[PDB]
Amino acid sequence: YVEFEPSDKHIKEYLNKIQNSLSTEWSPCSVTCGNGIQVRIKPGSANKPKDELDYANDIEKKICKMEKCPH
Repeated sequence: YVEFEPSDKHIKEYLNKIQNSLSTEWSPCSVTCGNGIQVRIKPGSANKPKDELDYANDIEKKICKMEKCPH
């Protein structure tokens, strides 16, 4: 059945997009309406080089729900 959860592919594409503002603060939501993702660098991973961040272990993720998308 349809998953209705964000995929890791979407999340990885979002990470490329905001790579220059990515930090230990929660990012903006990846969409402006509907469901997206927010990401941040894990607390105890702030010391790691940017090119050595493990997707699963060094990046935190959460779902964000924005206002409904208009027509």
